Amino acid sequence: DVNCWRVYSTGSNVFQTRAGCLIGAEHVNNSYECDIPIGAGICASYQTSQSIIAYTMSLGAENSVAYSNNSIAIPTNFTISVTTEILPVSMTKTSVDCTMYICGDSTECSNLLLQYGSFCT
Amino acid sequence: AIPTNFTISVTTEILPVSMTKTSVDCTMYICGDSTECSNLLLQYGSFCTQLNRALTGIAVEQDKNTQEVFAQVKQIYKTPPIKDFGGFNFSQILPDPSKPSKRSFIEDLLFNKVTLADAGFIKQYGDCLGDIAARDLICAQKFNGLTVLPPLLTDEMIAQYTSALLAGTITSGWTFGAGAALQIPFAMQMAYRFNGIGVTQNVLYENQKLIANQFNSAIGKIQDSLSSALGKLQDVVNQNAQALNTLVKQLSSNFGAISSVLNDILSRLDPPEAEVQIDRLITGRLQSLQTYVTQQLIRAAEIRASANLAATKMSECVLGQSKRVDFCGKGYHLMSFPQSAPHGVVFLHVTYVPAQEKNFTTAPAICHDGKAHFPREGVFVSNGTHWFVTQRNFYEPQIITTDNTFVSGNCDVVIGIVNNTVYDPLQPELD
Amino acid sequence: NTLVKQLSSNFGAISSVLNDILSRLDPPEAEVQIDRLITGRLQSLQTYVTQQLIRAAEIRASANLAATKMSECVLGQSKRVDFCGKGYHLMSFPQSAPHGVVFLHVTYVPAQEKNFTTAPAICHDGKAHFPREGVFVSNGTHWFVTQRNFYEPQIITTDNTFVSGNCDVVIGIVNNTVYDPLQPELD
Ligand SMILES: *[C@@H]1O[C@H](CO)[C@@H](O[C@@H]2O[C@H](CO)[C@@H](O)[C@H](O)[C@H]2NC(C)=O)[C@H](O)[C@H]1NC(C)=O
Ligand SMILES: *[C@@H]1O[C@H](CO)[C@@H](O[C@@H]2O[C@H](CO)[C@@H](O)[C@H](O)[C@H]2NC(C)=O)[C@H](O)[C@H]1NC(C)=O
Ligand SMILES: *[C@@H]1O[C@H](CO)[C@@H](O[C@@H]2O[C@H](CO)[C@@H](O)[C@H](O)[C@H]2NC(C)=O)[C@H](O)[C@H]1NC(C)=O
Ligand SMILES: *[C@@H]1O[C@H](CO)[C@@H](O[C@@H]2O[C@H](CO)[C@@H](O)[C@H](O)[C@H]2NC(C)=O)[C@H](O)[C@H]1NC(C)=O
Ligand SMILES: *[C@@H]1O[C@H](CO)[C@@H](O[C@@H]2O[C@H](CO)[C@@H](O)[C@H](O)[C@H]2NC(C)=O)[C@H](O)[C@H]1NC(C)=O
Ligand SMILES: *[C@@H]1O[C@H](CO)[C@@H](O[C@@H]2O[C@H](CO)[C@@H](O)[C@H](O)[C@H]2NC(C)=O)[C@H](O)[C@H]1NC(C)=O
Ligand SMILES: *[C@@H]1O[C@H](CO)[C@@H](O[C@@H]2O[C@H](CO)[C@@H](O)[C@H](O)[C@H]2NC(C)=O)[C@H](O)[C@H]1NC(C)=O
Ligand SMILES: *[C@@H]1O[C@H](CO)[C@@H](O[C@@H]2O[C@H](CO)[C@@H](O)[C@H](O)[C@H]2NC(C)=O)[C@H](O)[C@H]1NC(C)=O
Ligand SMILES: *[C@@H]1O[C@H](CO)[C@@H](O)[C@H](O)[C@H]1NC(C)=O
Ligand SMILES: *[C@@H]1O[C@H](CO)[C@@H](O)[C@H](O)[C@H]1NC(C)=O
Ligand SMILES: *[C@@H]1O[C@H](CO)[C@@H](O)[C@H](O)[C@H]1NC(C)=O
Ligand SMILES: *[C@@H]1O[C@H](CO)[C@@H](O)[C@H](O)[C@H]1NC(C)=O
Ligand SMILES: *[C@@H]1O[C@H](CO)[C@@H](O)[C@H](O)[C@H]1NC(C)=O
Repeated sequence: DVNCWRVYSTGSNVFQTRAGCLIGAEHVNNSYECDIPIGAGICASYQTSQSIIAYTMSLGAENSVAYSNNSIAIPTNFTISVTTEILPVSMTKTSVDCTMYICGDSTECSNLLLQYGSFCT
Repeated sequence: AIPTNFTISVTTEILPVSMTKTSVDCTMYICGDSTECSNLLLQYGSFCTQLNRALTGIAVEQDKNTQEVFAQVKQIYKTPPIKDFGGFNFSQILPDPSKPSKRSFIEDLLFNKVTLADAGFIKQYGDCLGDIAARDLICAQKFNGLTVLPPLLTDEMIAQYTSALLAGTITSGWTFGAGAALQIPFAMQMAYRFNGIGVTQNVLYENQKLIANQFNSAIGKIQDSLSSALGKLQDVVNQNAQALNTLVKQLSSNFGAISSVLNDILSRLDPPEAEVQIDRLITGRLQSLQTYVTQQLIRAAEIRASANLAATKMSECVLGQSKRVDFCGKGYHLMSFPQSAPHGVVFLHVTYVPAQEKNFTTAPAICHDGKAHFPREGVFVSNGTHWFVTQRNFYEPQIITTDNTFVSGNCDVVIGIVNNTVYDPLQPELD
Repeated sequence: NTLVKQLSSNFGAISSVLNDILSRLDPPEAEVQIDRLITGRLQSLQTYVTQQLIRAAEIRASANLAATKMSECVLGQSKRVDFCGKGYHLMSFPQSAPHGVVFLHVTYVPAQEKNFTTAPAICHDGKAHFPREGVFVSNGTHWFVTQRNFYEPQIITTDNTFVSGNCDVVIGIVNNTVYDPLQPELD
């Protein structure tokens, strides 16, 4: 919530993003894949002397299709590819002894807790 | 009953994909700027850490949802300069290269129908000092530790992703979803898709102008119905806003204490007697934060199911042609186009609808010479006096020949067989 | 482990240890402190159980998805796009993992593409010929019909196309000959 001062220290490398004022990072004109998300399209990384750099994330490579009204492209060879997919199916089963947790081995606490048995059930 | 004409229909489907990301400063909400309350609250630090862990899980999940729906392909295709698509006009859904935001006309219309609670994420301290505070609801939220975090992808990046998806589908059909995009003329792709609902290619090639005109008119109807709808996307905004404002309002509860104001208690009472009242207030305000976080978790689970559905629709309706009924609109699915909406996605489903039906008498088989003839891929019909074979979804009568049927058995077993002649188109040539 | 750590909270009592309270205080004065501790620890257990319920719902959705994948990718061949990997799905093999499953999806990927000129139909004798299940392509000088996903050129014959109408309506029709593989045999 600062437009670059309500900051702890000014230092240098003060850079303004729509996510806020960023202090302590050098801004570069490249566009890499996102390492650490900052927000509003801005990402950060630790690069090469080593320093924190802040950039605008790239979405991917740009290639234009050669479209015409009488032109087709047919594959001539194929590839057989094997890929993996991971899925969770189950989690740990747990049980709680309510009196053991709340009172330990205190008899008086158990006599007091007898008023809340419905909640443990 | 066989249809004789068709209809090309475009319908819309709206899906929520993400919700607002929020963070809480626990001490700011519970104690304000009271040092004594903070020293008392140091006994409950684990609960504030636990609440923030749950909220950060929700916040990263929102970006994962948006990535899974919109960022499937990593090639940013560009639409060709020459717009020769056989008479189909996609200008209304392709990006306008003159507006600041490179958004299509329909996306611009959609974005003006959902009103966000706050535009922008930089509200400075000097901007609301004095009167403006406690009147404006956002500043009232921010003076009590309740902040809204911005999403990772901007609107412009999502518009870029949708334009890449559109260019891929209209220049390469469905090939770009399985590997490299292979270009093909748009009418030949349309003929392929007609093959996929059981209609021969010649129907498309003969009726191409009518089909293109029907598509263009339907797109115009979509446009004219939007400039006149998005309740599923407005209620998400409303729910988040209402929850944050309810948290701000719950700060006036006593919870069984003398007052709900800490400064009033701290004057007029000494520490040993002020501690019990402060303790009541602390317990109440921790309970309020806990309730907020629980309901945020349940809502995030619902949004996550919706975003999984949106990703499945993007894969199966936009990157291919789906044969499962009613998944991609009403009618036989032809193709779909995505458009980005604030916190969501809109799908334009183009489907095929059978239009004008006529009545015919029909028969399972034909008995020619003690043989039973069955259609290869059609149905036997009669106009009253004569017998033809046609295709099920469009009426195109033809003469029954041997290159048109197949024989199996005699005529003594099939229940409703009829007597007719089969041409056999070789006898004239042999003579 | 968070449940174990939350046992050191006072919840507004003199101490978080029951034995410390029970010595130094008589039952009527120890009861109010014990009551504070009891309320706090019941709240902790309640929070744990609620978050366990929400997590179990998410795992249940994941397991339903895994069962659907097992049915449609391993016990059959799926035609829905991207459900069983990237590419045209051929088959899948399951492997068990601790608390989960791993799927090995074998798919088919088109590899090396070549450019051709194409046409919707062929005009032979005032008739329009369309491919039965292929596409018409040209290497530049000659015209063949092939299949869409693999390049295997063939001569256009009548047992290979089908006729519909004349040549006056189709937008991009071209002129070529259709073999008709019966005339040589009749002669
Ligand atoms: C930070 O403040 C600067 C200075 O006021 C803002 O820059 C202005 O933004 C408005 C918004 O459209 C423009 O009309 C002005 O021309 C800009 N002026 C200058 C000198 O740049 C800026 O918008 C603020 N930062 C953020 C992220 O909102
Ligand atoms: C089709 O692709 C395969 C590989 O995917 C080609 O086989 C390779 O051919 C090169 C030389 O041509 C060899 O050095 C490799 O060892 C071969 N690989 C394998 C796995 O055998 C094949 O030649 C291609 N066919 C055509 C017609 O292009
Ligand atoms: C099939 O349906 C289309 C409309 O869905 C018909 O085209 C219309 O024909 C009427 C007169 O016959 C014209 O007034 C309309 O302007 C036409 N609409 C369009 C979009 O061109 C077509 O005639 C029908 N064909 C048959 C054989 O019934
Ligand atoms: C495709 O559709 C667009 C929009 O429907 C057409 O552009 C309009 O054309 C009319 C004239 O018929 C003009 O009065 C409008 O102002 C145009 N609108 C825009 C936004 O340009 C366009 O002519 C259609 N055909 C082609 C080939 O683009
Ligand atoms: C059913 O279809 C038959 C075959 O097309 C129709 O007979 C044709 O009628 C037209 C119009 O009189 C003639 O020009 C053709 O020569 C006829 N063909 C034959 C083979 O006779 C017949 O009219 C139709 N019957 C009904 C009741 O509509
Ligand atoms: C279809 O044709 C067959 C024979 O071509 C007919 O079967 C004969 O019908 C006559 C008179 O109905 C009987 O006397 C014969 O005994 C039948 N069986 C033979 C000749 O094997 C059959 O009835 C015809 N179906 C009709 C007219 O609906
Ligand atoms: C297109 O294909 C035709 C038909 O295969 C090619 O013509 C053949 O060329 C080979 C090599 O010279 C000859 O052995 C055949 O006898 C030719 N067949 C005919 C029917 O002429 C032609 O070379 C190809 N054109 C291009 C530009 O690649
Ligand atoms: C395909 O063949 C048809 C006839 O076989 C051509 O149509 C004739 O073309 C000539 C010269 O272009 C005209 O003078 C005739 O009037 C056309 N119509 C007839 C004879 O009915 C057609 O042009 C050919 N297509 C080509 C060469 O691309
Ligand atoms: C980045 O680009 C801007 C404008 O294009 C330029 O003024 C600036 O110097 C560039 N920075 C670097 C490090 O090249
Ligand atoms: C088909 O015949 C039935 C029988 O009366 C009639 O009710 C129906 O309207 C007919 N359908 C058409 C399209 O003529
Ligand atoms: C249809 O019903 C009629 C009686 O209404 C009967 O004579 C005829 O055999 C039936 N046809 C079939 C195929 O069952
Ligand atoms: C097909 O032709 C276009 C037109 O220039 C070209 O850019 C593209 O590389 C060609 N594809 C192949 C596989 O040669
Ligand atoms: C393809 O475009 C050319 C002009 O570039 C045009 O002459 C030709 O008729 C078009 N073909 C079809 C099938 O529309």
